Amino acid sequence: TRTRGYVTTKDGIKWYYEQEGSGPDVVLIPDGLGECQMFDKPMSLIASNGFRVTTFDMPGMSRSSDAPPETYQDITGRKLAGYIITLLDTLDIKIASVWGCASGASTVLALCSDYPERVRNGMPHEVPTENPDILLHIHEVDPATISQEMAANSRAYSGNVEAWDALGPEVHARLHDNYPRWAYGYPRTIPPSAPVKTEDLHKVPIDWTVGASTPTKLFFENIVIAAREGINIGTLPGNHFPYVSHPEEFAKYVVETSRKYLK
Amino acid sequence: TRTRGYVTTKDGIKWYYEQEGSGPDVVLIPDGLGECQMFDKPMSLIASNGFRVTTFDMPGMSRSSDAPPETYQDITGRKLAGYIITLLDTLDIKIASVWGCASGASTVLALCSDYPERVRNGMPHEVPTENPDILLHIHEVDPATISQEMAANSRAYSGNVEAWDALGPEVHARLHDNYPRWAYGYPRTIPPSAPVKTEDLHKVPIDWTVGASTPTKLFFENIVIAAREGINIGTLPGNHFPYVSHPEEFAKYVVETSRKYLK
Ligand SMILES: C[C@H]1CCCC(=O)CCC/C=C/c2cc(O)cc(O)c2C(=O)O1
Ligand SMILES: C[C@H]1CCCC(=O)CCC/C=C/c2cc(O)cc(O)c2C(=O)O1
Repeated sequence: TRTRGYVTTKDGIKWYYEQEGSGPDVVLIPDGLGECQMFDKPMSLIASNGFRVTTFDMPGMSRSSDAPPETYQDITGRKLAGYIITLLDTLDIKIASVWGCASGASTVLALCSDYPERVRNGMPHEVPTENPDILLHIHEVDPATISQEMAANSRAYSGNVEAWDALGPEVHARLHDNYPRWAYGYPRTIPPSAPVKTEDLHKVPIDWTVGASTPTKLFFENIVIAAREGINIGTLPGNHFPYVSHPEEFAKYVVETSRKYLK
Repeated sequence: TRTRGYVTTKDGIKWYYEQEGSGPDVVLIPDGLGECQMFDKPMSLIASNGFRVTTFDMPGMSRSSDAPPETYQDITGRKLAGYIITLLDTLDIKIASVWGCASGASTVLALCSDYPERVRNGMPHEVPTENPDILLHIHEVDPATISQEMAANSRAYSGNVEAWDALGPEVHARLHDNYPRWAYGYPRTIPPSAPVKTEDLHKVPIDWTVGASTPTKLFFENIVIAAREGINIGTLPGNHFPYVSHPEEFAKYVVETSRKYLK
């Protein structure tokens, strides 16, 4: 029993969102591809443990594509956080345990830094601080090329190609269109704006993760930052999409981690 | 010119060792396989930069096989350090910049902890603190099976299969015999004895590394420990054998790092 619906916020974004369960709030912010169907399985699992779980397609992406161009251009964690806060307000969510990978992780940190009152606890996964070589010129090519290149890269970082493929043609068709939009608005601006400064990290509890199979160099700096700052740091099975590759393990982490901070 | 030969120390180890160059000492400790031909290329490079480089096959391994059984059983970093110290004494090496991967890294740390007076600076790479699942039962199967599995594992962790293969038939034939001996004496005892406590890490300069391409989880703890302790930590290209996969880059690292500490 999950709500699937739409809401147009004051910033003009026509959001597609989902919600399941009752209890303390948990918010699942997608990665840069902004496709919330990736959370379908773990959403129910988390919800079944006594939480109200909310997810949504990101601005300009997938079902939330009816949004103003600025909401998906020159993107930063802080920009996204603003939009999300507006969304939470309309959804009547006061405080939540928040998860997010990549740009979603950047968003989580922005939320913890600038909107601590709304965050129980934050769960960032693979915060981009330095892009790998595959993305260096992605914004410079045409859409068709972007979709071809990015569909491959994503599959390669999937952590489980079988599960990835298993998302289905509808999802993959949505992703096809998301790729160029993500490329033009995310990779150049997300990393330099990473909210990983000292003052961004200590207002609320944070449990940070990197993929177990992810090549060490990719998110190496996340590890060092966390360790030096005294922030809980660890790994999760898979790579960049633990929610897709390892839904069960992912759900257990969210539940167990969020549960620690409940009163 | 490169010198190659044997020396029998007072602990009964008939060591196979090589040296090249003149200047401050650099010691290259092998990984668990104990095969020093792996350093051949970088050794020349390092030596050409004004250092006297020394390397050797490890006790019981390859050409250093004529050694007491005790020297290749229940191995720990401290145990290896003792043997190395005896060797350095015989070779009249008073102080050196020391490199080591895996069990070699454990040895480096042991040297930094217990024999700081002989270490100018330590360069540990991928210190085992927790074995991956592939090693869980390695000590329990037939020698042929060990050799087969470890040959595969090693190639998989090589960071460059072509360069790995290109070590040559002589080297691989030696490795084949080393695998079972390594299995019985190293993986069970090396990790628990890792000299990674606070008390082991501050006596002499340390520059710690992990492979860029190595799956994050494998040596994740190395990074956290180093960061927590205020020790220089970074990556090197490749995986578990940077000296084989990326000899130029490896040589550069050793030279630059060691040069920081000369006076
Ligand atoms: C698209 C997704 C998987 C895309 C597959 C892929 O190329 C993974 C590279 C790891 C970096 C991702 C990333 C980098 C940025 O600068 C900005 C981002 O929004 C992302 C990001 O969202 O990762
Ligand atoms: C044999 C070498 C290349 C062996 C290739 C391999 O399986 C790499 C797994 C990473 C672990 C290495 C390791 C673990 C130990 O407990 C003791 C060790 O001596 C090693 C070690 O020396 O790694």
